[PDB]
Amino acid sequence: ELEIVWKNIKAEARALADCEPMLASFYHATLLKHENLGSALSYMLANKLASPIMPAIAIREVVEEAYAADPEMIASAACDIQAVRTRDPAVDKYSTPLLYLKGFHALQAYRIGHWLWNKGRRALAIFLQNQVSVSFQVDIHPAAKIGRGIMLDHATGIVVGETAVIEDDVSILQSVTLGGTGKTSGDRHPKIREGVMIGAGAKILGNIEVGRGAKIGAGSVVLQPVPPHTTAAGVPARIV
Amino acid sequence: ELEIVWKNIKAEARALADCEPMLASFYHATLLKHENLGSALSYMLANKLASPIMPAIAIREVVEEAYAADPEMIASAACDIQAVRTRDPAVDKYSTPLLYLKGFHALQAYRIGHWLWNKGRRALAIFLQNQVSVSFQVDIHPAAKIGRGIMLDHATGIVVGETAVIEDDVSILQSVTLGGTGKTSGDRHPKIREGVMIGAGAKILGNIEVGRGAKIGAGSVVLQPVPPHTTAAGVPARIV
Amino acid sequence: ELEIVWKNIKAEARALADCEPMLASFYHATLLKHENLGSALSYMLANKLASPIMPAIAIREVVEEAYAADPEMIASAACDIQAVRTRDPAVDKYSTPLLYLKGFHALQAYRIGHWLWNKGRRALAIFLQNQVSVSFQVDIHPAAKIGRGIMLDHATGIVVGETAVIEDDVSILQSVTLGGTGKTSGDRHPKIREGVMIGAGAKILGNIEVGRGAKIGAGSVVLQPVPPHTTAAGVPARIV
Amino acid sequence: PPCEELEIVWKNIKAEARALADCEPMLASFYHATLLKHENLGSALSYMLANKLASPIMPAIAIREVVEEAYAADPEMIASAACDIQAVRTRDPAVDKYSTPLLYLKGFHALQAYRIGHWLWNKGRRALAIFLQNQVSVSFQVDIHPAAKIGRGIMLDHATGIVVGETAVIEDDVSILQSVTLGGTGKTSGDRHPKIREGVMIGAGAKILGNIEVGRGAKIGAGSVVLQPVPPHTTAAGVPARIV
Amino acid sequence: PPCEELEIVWKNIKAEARALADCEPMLASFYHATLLKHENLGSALSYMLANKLASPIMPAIAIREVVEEAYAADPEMIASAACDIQAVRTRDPAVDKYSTPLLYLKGFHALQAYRIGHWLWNKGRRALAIFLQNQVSVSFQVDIHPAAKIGRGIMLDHATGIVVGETAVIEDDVSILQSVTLGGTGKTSGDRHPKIREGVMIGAGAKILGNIEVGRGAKIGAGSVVLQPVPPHTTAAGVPARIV
Amino acid sequence: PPCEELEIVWKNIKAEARALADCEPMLASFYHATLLKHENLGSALSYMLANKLASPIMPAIAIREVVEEAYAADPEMIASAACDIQAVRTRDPAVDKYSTPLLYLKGFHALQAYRIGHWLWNKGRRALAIFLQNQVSVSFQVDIHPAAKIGRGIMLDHATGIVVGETAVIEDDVSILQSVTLGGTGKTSGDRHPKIREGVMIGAGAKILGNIEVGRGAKIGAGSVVLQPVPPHTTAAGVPARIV
Ligand SMILES: CC(C)(COP(=O)(O)OP(=O)(O)OC[C@H]1O[C@@H](n2cnc3c(N)ncnc32)[C@H](O)[C@@H]1OP(=O)(O)O)[C@@H](O)C(=O)NCCC(=O)NCCS
Ligand SMILES: CC(C)(COP(=O)(O)OP(=O)(O)OC[C@H]1O[C@@H](n2cnc3c(N)ncnc32)[C@H](O)[C@@H]1OP(=O)(O)O)[C@@H](O)C(=O)NCCC(=O)NCCS
Ligand SMILES: CC(C)(COP(=O)(O)OP(=O)(O)OC[C@H]1O[C@@H](n2cnc3c(N)ncnc32)[C@H](O)[C@@H]1OP(=O)(O)O)[C@@H](O)C(=O)NCCC(=O)NCCS
Ligand SMILES: CC(C)(COP(=O)(O)OP(=O)(O)OC[C@H]1O[C@@H](n2cnc3c(N)ncnc32)[C@H](O)[C@@H]1OP(=O)(O)O)[C@@H](O)C(=O)NCCC(=O)NCCS
Ligand SMILES: CC(C)(COP(=O)(O)OP(=O)(O)OC[C@H]1O[C@@H](n2cnc3c(N)ncnc32)[C@H](O)[C@@H]1OP(=O)(O)O)[C@@H](O)C(=O)NCCC(=O)NCCS
Ligand SMILES: CC(C)(COP(=O)(O)OP(=O)(O)OC[C@H]1O[C@@H](n2cnc3c(N)ncnc32)[C@H](O)[C@@H]1OP(=O)(O)O)[C@@H](O)C(=O)NCCC(=O)NCCS
Repeated sequence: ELEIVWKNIKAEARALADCEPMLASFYHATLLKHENLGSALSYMLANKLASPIMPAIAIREVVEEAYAADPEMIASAACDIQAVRTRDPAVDKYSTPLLYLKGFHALQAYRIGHWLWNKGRRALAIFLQNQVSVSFQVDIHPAAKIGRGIMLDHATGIVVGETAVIEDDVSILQSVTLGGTGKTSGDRHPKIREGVMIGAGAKILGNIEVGRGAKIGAGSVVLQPVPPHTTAAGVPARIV
Repeated sequence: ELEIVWKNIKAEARALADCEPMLASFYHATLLKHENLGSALSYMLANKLASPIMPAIAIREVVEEAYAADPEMIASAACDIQAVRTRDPAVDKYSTPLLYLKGFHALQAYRIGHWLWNKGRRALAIFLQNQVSVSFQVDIHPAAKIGRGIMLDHATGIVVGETAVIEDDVSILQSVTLGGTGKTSGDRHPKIREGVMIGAGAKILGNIEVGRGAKIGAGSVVLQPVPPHTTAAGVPARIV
Repeated sequence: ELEIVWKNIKAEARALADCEPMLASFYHATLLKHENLGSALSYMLANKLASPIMPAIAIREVVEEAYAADPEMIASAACDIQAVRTRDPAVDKYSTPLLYLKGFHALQAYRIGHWLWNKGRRALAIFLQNQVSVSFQVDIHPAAKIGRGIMLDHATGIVVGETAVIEDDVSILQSVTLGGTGKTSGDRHPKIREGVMIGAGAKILGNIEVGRGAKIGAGSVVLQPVPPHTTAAGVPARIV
Repeated sequence: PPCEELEIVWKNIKAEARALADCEPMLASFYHATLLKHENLGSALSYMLANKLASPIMPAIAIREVVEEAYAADPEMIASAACDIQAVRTRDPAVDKYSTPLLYLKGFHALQAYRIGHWLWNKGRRALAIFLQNQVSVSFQVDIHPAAKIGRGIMLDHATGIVVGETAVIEDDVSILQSVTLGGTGKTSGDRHPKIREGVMIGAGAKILGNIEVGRGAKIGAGSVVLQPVPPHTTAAGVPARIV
Repeated sequence: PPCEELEIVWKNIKAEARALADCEPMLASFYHATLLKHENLGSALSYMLANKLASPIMPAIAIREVVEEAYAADPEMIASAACDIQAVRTRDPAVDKYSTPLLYLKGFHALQAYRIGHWLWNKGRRALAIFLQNQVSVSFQVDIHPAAKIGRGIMLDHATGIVVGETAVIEDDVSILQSVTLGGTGKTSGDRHPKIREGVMIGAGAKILGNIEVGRGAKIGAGSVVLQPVPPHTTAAGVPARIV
Repeated sequence: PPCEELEIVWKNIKAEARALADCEPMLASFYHATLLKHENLGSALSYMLANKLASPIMPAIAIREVVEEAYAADPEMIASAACDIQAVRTRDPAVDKYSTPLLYLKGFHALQAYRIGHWLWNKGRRALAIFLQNQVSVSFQVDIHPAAKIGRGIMLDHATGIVVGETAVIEDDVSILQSVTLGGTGKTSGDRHPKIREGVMIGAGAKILGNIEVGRGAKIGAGSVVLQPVPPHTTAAGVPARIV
């Protein structure tokens, strides 16, 4: 499931190097000279999170440290790759999210932040949170809880709050907010449940819920819970 | 029409250098020491698309190669400059889009991607597509088809799909999606027609159409076609 | 009020350095080795606005020049820090906006642009305007007029026009447009008044007004004025 | 001749590049961008100088324009470069490829950079010539005043420490090693620097001082301090140098 | 021995690092990233070489893989480095910390960079060895052909201008100063560079030319041009050098 | 005097800058940012050092604070710099503008960088002084231990290869060329480096070894190895040097 995603990635690379020599050595460094996904992702993230304050080479040690202490972060990433390839038809390659998709990079960055937050290294997770915000336009609070098989497609704009929850197999799109409402300190953010699909510009406020296999439509503002397998829409959101 | 836009640009530059000496040599390098627009644009794009993987100097050869094989990309750009200057009143100078406007830079980048896609160099057009996505927050699939006299104003957020079409003299604004809907592989993206104007946060889904001289209002979600010279609005969109 | 914000910032720093040694010398350079906020902000902005065309060290002289000729820009910034800390609960530290929040950085950048615009150095303010647009996804025209105690939370997407006005103690959020409407050259942009709160994706068009203690809801398009202490919503906006 | 070298050299570099790309994948794109995507030496050289001279003050993209202006105005600079490449290939036993100077050797780069600066100097663009001379000094540790007159088929391996003064002459086919100084006594102004004639070999650490001539085909011993003229086809060595 | 040095040195560097971090807050994160976050010298060395050899063509992250591959394949390179560090500490009176070579001294960096290039050269990855040799030349002003054979406990302070040819030998415990040339006469090909035996001290500016031997424990005077063999436990000085 | 030089020099640099900006548009903003936007030499010098010493570990913006702290604490460093500029202008026949040292010459930059490091060294901030010394070595190829005592009106053209040891003294108005070594014999510790008195001219490649004195107004021949004291107003040349 993993080793199988990787094998594919390596294959695509070999063929990609053969037909675009301007990026050959990019493909070779990022993919072809790694043994597994853990390696390629560490390399990729290090470059994506690089700054004057922390160069790639120092970030890589942190990502490797996280992946060593929680190997499942690599499995989650594999599922997030499988996801975007089947769900996005414009994506016709496993390598593509790993190489190029800022939603994917932002997502995996978040997991690093999540691991750091939970260990107690909060100061650094906040630096990383805002790094990803400026680099990739995705502002996920690392205290948030996010599962596997997730897709953030065209991700420019996404925001997700401290107490929020997203569960396996969700698909989000641009400008999607999983926000607060007004006043209620403590818990205050959505609990998006399995297999959901949120559309463009979808604001979704308060400590509510969106149950299984649902559908938020583009433009929607969602103040009221959505039951399993339903479909909400409009401003505010009401079932259709 | 072209030579006339350029002449203006050069003039503005001379006066800009004279009254802001901190940017004089910027103006001199970007504009004043070029003979024509082709040159200035190649320079400008090279810098805008620069990365560790491909520095300005290597990108410039690709843009020059494209402009040599299709000189009309330069004419399109001239019309996209004329456009933004007359349509945006905050823009009081021809040089401004060329120098500073990320919608303009993103647009011209797309044309390079479009030329590469069509020639068969898909691997590189995808790298460029996502480059522009991270650099400028505009995610235009290069297989899309876009015409001349276009304005992308304040462009932070724009997304446009593989099968989409935009035609001469359109004006788009921030957060505008020309997206898909749900399920229908093959053709699935809007055909925006001549002289249209799309407003802020305008989601527009499916393989529909928006005819001539139309008007999408800010916030609109557009599932249903709009006839020529009409005006849609709201969630969903209905004529007013 | 100021000296008190600073004292806090310095304290947080000392403790932050002690528990995250990877950023110690970052904290030390940005904060701990400054005497006051003016200094720390000059340092911070210089780094944030740095480009090949203008490195940090040359930008810092401009920011210092502005802060010398208008010391109140520092007081405004202090109030914008106090603001975000009390209003955002995820923010539990005074240092955080100064260090990390792109809405805050963008805001203070704008003030520099505003000072330059008003002095007559328009060419440079436009360079800075678009710098901030690409760096931080906030596109505030510098001719706009913005007061103190402002918060731009998760700011990815904000746009604000030439003739616009925002007054003390406002809170804006992502994707918020304070835009024009159609045709009316001269004055054409909102006058947001004291203590207002604008929500996610809130488009707000024309030379209208939003009076005191108001509330624009997420997703709202606002064509019609809002009286003091009201609350608007939906597409278009009508009181509730 | 120089113009025939233009093509024999480029031909060879291109071939080398294909084989290099196949055998070293980490550099494949480097070899492609610098060499394989170009159709002549001039285009590769401008590419290479631009990256090598790049700085925050003046980036590659901008330097390339300057370098290409100069090549258009005086394409003998490219033919000289061809001869300089040929010189390194045949004379330095450690260099077995034509590409090596062009890609790697700082002496070769400094040498071609001096050519751009000399062209600028004679066009009256002295402010820029001085900027580039000192850039070259810092980046490659070769210091050549742009008013110096230097010919072709020059080998500057391994160039670290070379200093060449304003009024020095170096003619075709000279080989200079590290730490050569072509300078003044300290006593005069105006014409005060040596005149090195052709085919001269100058050994490491040699200091040649004054407006003195070193005649064709002579050899200067490593470590020498040469204060008097050196006849043609002669070896001078010592501190100060005697004819040996 | 080398393997015991691996640990005695690292132990000391770590201690030094804690004290350095406390006393200089502007560098605290530098010391933390380079030294304190690592558990052995090898891991610190790869970190340090990667940053030092980094370029647009090949960034730190990528070089580290190469360096770590080489260390896995031949960990004696790390033990040599340990000895080289020890050498600098005990021999250069201006160096009072083990960390100083590792952090700062370009001679030490060039030396360990040559080791990576030599390993690559003997694996047949010559294109990359040449890229790195010339990188080292530009960044640190030391030029060592990767086919040279160099041992351990080598001090290259203060290394600017050192040139070492393809067929040179430098054995353990040699001390070389600035502007040393280990080169050819100009007359031969093939085996043509000096053989420096152990414990030899070579003074600044010395040129040692030809396939000649300098015997164990000898001393070469600054400024010397050595053309003839130098017996063990002997001092040679002059231009050309005589046994003094 | 030094303080009068502060103003006569700056006056001239500003004038030069206006004329340079007008005649070379590619550098106009460079000249504006470095020179025209400043009101005194100190402010320009800190600007220039900060860019020149910048690195990933420590960027311009941060170095400028350090440099400005030092200038506030001891403004004689700026007056020395003024004298050093004046020295280059009058003594190097190739330099015809006051701006040239400040903008371009690495010897001048290394020299002022040593001043910052020396100030740090005497304040007990040695970790940072060593970081900067070795930065200076790599960037400008001048190696000056920060404990060295160096005065003013010093010309270090064209500085590549200069090495100056911990216990060396160089007094006012000394002129040093490339590849000068002010070092030890190898035999002693503690006080072991030369004492160069004022107005001394040291020629290229000279090695001056031991705690020996070179007396005021003497001249050291290029290539020399000086092992014995040199009386005032005397010329020493040779390997080893004799009074000539
Ligand atoms: C709502 C959506 C998810 C499909 O849900 P569905 O369960 O198939 O619903 P249907 O398409 O059958 O639509 C049913 C009703 O809801 C309406 N509707 C559909 N999408 C809507 C939206 N975004 N907002 C408001 N109403 C909507 C339809 O017009 C129809 O109304 P009617 O019955 O009164 O005429 C889909 O329309 C959508 O919005 N997808 C978003 C994908 C996206 O974000 N794309 C961006 C491009 S990358
Ligand atoms: C719709 C728009 C394009 C103007 O169209 P128009 O053909 O002139 O329509 P009108 O202004 O006459 O408005 C007609 C009706 O539509 C409504 N309407 C206008 N804009 C609307 C919007 N964005 N959403 C929903 N309804 C809207 C009006 O309130 C009016 O309603 P009523 O007759 O029931 O009272 C304009 O209002 C708009 O939205 N422009 C967007 C520009 C933008 O994106 N600016 C961002 C700043 S950079
Ligand atoms: C509107 C808002 C500001 C609260 O205002 P309020 O004065 O407390 O109004 P209430 O919550 O009492 O809601 C009153 C009515 O307006 C409706 N309403 C609330 N928010 C709305 C929105 N964004 N759009 C449309 N209608 C909305 C409610 O459903 C209710 O309708 P009903 O009475 O017909 O059932 C709040 O709902 C909101 O939108 N906050 C935005 C915060 C944000 O942008 N968060 C992003 C996360 S960082
Ligand atoms: C001078 C040199 C070129 C040889 O020239 P040559 O004409 O072949 O001279 P010969 O070898 O016959 O030597 C002639 C005499 O000069 C002496 N001599 C040779 N080279 C000398 C030098 N560099 N300095 C001083 N004396 C030297 C010899 O000892 C001999 O003296 P003798 O007649 O008293 O025995 C060679 O010795 C040399 O200096 N090569 C420099 C190579 C170099 O700089 N670097 C390559 C390494 S990167
Ligand atoms: C050669 C050297 C190592 C000393 O070796 P030694 O065996 O102790 O020699 P001595 O000092 O006894 O000197 C012996 C003779 O050689 C001469 N001599 C010493 N060093 C010499 C040199 N470098 N060049 C020429 N002659 C030299 C002495 O004048 C003396 O001559 P004499 O017998 O006619 O009086 C030392 O002089 C030297 O050259 N050190 C180099 C240090 C250096 O390069 N740099 C450190 C600064 S970064
Ligand atoms: C030594 C020097 C400064 C001249 O000093 P001077 O007092 O004018 O000496 P003179 O020229 O009268 O020469 C005196 C004797 O010393 C010899 N001599 C001069 N310079 C010498 C040197 N560098 N090495 C060895 N011998 C030298 C002369 O051959 C002469 O010998 P003689 O009496 O047997 O004929 C000059 O020759 C010199 O070395 N200048 C260095 C310039 C430099 O390093 N670089 C500039 C280029 S970047």
